[PDB]
Amino acid sequence: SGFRKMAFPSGKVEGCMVQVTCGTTTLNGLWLDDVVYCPRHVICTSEDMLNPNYEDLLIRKSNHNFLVQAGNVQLRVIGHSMQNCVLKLKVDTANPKTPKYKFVRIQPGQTFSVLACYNGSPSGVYQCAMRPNFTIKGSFLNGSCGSVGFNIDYDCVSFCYMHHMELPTGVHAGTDLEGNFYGPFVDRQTAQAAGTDTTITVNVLAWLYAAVINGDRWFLNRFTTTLNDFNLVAMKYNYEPLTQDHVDILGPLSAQTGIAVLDMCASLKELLQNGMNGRTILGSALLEDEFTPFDVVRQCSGVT
Amino acid sequence: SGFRKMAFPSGKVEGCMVQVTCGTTTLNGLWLDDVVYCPRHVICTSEDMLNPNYEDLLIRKSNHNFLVQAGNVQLRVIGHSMQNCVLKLKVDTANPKTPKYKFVRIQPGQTFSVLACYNGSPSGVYQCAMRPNFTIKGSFLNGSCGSVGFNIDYDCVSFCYMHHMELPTGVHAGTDLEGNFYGPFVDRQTAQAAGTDTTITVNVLAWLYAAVINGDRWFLNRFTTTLNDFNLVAMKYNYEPLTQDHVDILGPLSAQTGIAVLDMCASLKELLQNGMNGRTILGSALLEDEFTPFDVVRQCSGVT
Ligand SMILES: O=C(Nc1nncn1-c1ccccc1)[C@@H]1COc2ccc(Cl)cc21
Ligand SMILES: O=C(Nc1nncn1-c1ccccc1)[C@@H]1COc2ccc(Cl)cc21
Repeated sequence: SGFRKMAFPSGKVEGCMVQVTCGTTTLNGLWLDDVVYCPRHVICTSEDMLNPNYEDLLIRKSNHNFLVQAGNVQLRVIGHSMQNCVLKLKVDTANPKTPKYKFVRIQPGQTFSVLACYNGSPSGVYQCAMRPNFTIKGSFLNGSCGSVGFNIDYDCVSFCYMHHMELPTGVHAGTDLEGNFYGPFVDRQTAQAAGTDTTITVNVLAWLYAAVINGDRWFLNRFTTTLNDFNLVAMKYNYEPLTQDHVDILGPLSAQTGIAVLDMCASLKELLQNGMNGRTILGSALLEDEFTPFDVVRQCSGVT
Repeated sequence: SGFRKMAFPSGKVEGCMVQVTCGTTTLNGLWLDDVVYCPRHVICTSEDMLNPNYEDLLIRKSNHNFLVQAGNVQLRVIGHSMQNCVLKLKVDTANPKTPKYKFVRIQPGQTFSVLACYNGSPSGVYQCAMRPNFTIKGSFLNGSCGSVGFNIDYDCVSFCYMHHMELPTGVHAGTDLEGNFYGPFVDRQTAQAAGTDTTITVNVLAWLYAAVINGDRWFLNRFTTTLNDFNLVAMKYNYEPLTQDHVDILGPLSAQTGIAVLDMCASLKELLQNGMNGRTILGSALLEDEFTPFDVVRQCSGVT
């Protein structure tokens, strides 16, 4: 037992990280087959970022202006194209370490691992969730752009995120691997404010089930509630509305613990109204919302 | 910016994970060069665990009774020996993916990454700290034994921990890579209670410096304190005593932020006495103690 914020093993993604340099700007790229994917803002100078016209800036660039380095070896660029906010650099060598992969666009509330990189080299790995305001709360310094978010299904890596920027508020924004930003964010150095960061209710419930599976049961109460009554309390506390789909998703956790989803909702309702009273749940003094029901089942079963 | 509980990239350690089976027991092994390291309790039946005599149980085992599998290929065992609580299985093939490595024995308060494995396959990676009572608060299910804790210095992996067991209290115990347990624990299914789990004070301070570097400054106060006055408060709150060595270690963080260590100690003193008052620091409602000053500097500088 024990419950930890766990990331997927990162080896498969480490084998794909490369350094992309254009002019004086250096960031990370993801090398899959004979294509290197990187944020398009690699072609900008800090002076361009204020109001960049990427199509115009790109006309000034040729295959030889994009320097791609994997380890200490230089890859030859034989083509370049812009797809939304990402650049695809066709190289002459297929990545020999290319894992089985997919490009997916995740929904808010979904979690993923981030392999934070600098100059194409891995720095660390941590677990994130796509917030309901389409930002992530990462750990990203200057040069981390191009680091990716991913999930693993046995041996297939699903790439879901590519890091592009930090907003003035310190939160992070980026795209899926087709270059489309999550949320209303643009790759421009301009006033961009995030919307309300609500709590991912279904994930809090999944984490409450993980706590009961791990022996932390103090919060379990004698009450029950309805989806409508629960959602009235949830909206008041900036919690996402809970749907019958979320109740269904929690089904296996409800089955394993013998605690009906609506009973767990009433326990959570009392936690919101009464607070934690100086107590902890799985060593946390706040309600954790960055474990999906799938992450909870996965960790408590030992999927490899 | 942003501050996350970050583990080291795990690829280098994934390339070393193997499955070791003896009789009906299957656990994980670490394959470095032509040696596979695993917990010695692999030779026990659940019935033996109550009071095992490892030297006697080992006499009944031969090289061919230890089945080592790396991926889907079987390694040939040409020798076996017991070193403290670990078995070293000499195989006929050196691990081609052996990274540069060291075996280190860490001190309490030190952090490390865990690559949780099942049947020699990686399940996930998370960040731990060796508690001052020599336990770890991991996420380990049956079969996770043999999973290792490690740190990375550029390209050299320092293996510091091998998982062996869970105590009745749900906390975890294990050895360094020479088979010596951290703490007073024995690899036996017997009543083993951990001592006081105190907070790692120097790590809390390092995390308070990480918060100031990341903009969370609400807790900074107008006061200062002395090591003796601070330690009187710290002992009352089950915090580890702070030494001049810890003040020295925090030196670079103090230099970067312009906040003297003793001023940060007075801020922490007030947090202990007055509480958080419903507030958060780096999104946490409790004081985090599982980032060393080195982890803070590393994350805030982007070491790869
Ligand atoms: O945000 C950016 N990079 C970054 N990535 N993670 C954190 N930060 C960062 C670190 C420190 C301070 C500020 C930001 C770059 C710089 O300014 C822009 C403007 C637009 C874009 Cl698309 C990208 C960027
Ligand atoms: O603790 C053990 N394994 C394990 N590793 N992580 C968590 N657990 C675990 C999971 C569920 C329940 C209880 C334990 C084994 C089983 O019992 C013993 C007795 C002695 C030793 Cl040295 C090892 C073990």
